[PDB]
Amino acid sequence: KRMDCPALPPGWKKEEVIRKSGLSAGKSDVYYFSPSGKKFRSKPQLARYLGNTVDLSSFDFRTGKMMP
Amino acid sequence: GKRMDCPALPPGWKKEEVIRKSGLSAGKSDVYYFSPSGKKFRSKPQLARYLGNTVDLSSFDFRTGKMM
DNA sequence: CGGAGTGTAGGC
DNA sequence: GCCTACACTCCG
Repeated sequence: KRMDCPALPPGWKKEEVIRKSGLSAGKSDVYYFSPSGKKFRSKPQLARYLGNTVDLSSFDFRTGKMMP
Repeated sequence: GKRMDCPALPPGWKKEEVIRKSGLSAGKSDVYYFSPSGKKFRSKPQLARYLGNTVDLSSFDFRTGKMM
């Protein structure tokens, strides 16, 4: 599932992957992809990439949604 | 490279550490193991399978070659 | 040597 | 005790 993520700029996509095994079996990891395709696995990695082009203070990494 | 006797596995067992010379993981290493026959092992689950019940590798640290 | 998938420390 | 964030494995 490579989903657009409306609350980021155009081209940015979100993907949620189910862990198949280990002690976190059934938990999920959320990945984001830039228009170029670079993969991001956290909020600060995403903030380091984006800088002041986007405010991410209210941005929920898990859901891809801004939190009012 | 250098196979050095790994005193924590049965006798005849050699370890070898090989530095990655470039790319993103430049300067990390892969650790390899050799049986007496000289089969190369690249992981802890593969080493466990070859050995099964004959050796308890639960406390075995694959990277260092020591117990834990 | 890469990198998807899992381990796991530390903040909470 | 749970989650975030990123290190590390393992096998291609």
